[PDB]
Amino acid sequence: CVREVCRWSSWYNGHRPEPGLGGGDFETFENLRQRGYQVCPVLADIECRAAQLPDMPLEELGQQVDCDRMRGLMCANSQQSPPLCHDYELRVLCCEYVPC
Amino acid sequence: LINGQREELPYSRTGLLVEQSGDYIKVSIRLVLTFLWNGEDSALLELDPKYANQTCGLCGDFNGLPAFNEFYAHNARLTPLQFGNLQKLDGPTEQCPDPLPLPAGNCTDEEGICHRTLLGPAF
Ligand SMILES: *[C@@H]1O[C@H](CO)[C@@H](O)[C@H](O)[C@H]1NC(C)=O
Ligand SMILES: [Ca+2]
Ligand SMILES: [Ca+2]
Repeated sequence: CVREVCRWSSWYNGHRPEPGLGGGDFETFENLRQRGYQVCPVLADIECRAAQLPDMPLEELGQQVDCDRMRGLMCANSQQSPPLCHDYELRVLCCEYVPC
Repeated sequence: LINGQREELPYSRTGLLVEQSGDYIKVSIRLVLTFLWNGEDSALLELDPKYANQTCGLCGDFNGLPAFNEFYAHNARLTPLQFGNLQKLDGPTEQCPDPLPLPAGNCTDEEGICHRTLLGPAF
């Protein structure tokens, strides 16, 4: 037999967004691989949040962040008013198949 | 591609000529610019003097002052990552990230090859 065993990951805050116009947070799976953070090739769903505000969700922030299961998280300074971002992080879900 | 059509080098028209000259692909638009592109890494722009101070991009402002006017946006001095990211342009349906700073360096010029050649008689 073979059954899927799946679990969440921990929190990954690999950058601190920079003040200015081009600044922000760019937490990408390729950057995660380069920095040595373990990146699962296959996944089901991922969760992004603000690291300094661990309660209020993303939509309650109202800031322009794009966060997707294929790429990761991106917040650009120039797209928000004031032209800044918060310090975000994210976590992923890894599932393997274990013999029964 | 010239205006959406592939062309066979060289392609020449009034004011413009593009060629496979030498080791590169060169696009010269007379009184405008000279663009050399080795096709793998290098790419070099020559501009007319008349575009002094009226340009903006990774190539800089072309005003003649190197150290004071490139990286100062809204009076704030900024960094190569910031400067190269300000001059960004996504595709219509593309959201490219921003590359993160690379960690510290190593290696250096141990055998002196860079110092032996660059400082050598050749130059
Ligand atoms: C160059 O551009 C700056 C930007 O405003 C301007 O203040 C300066 O007068 C210009 N000088 C020349 C020589 O073009
Ligand atoms: Ca971060
Ligand atoms: Ca300048």
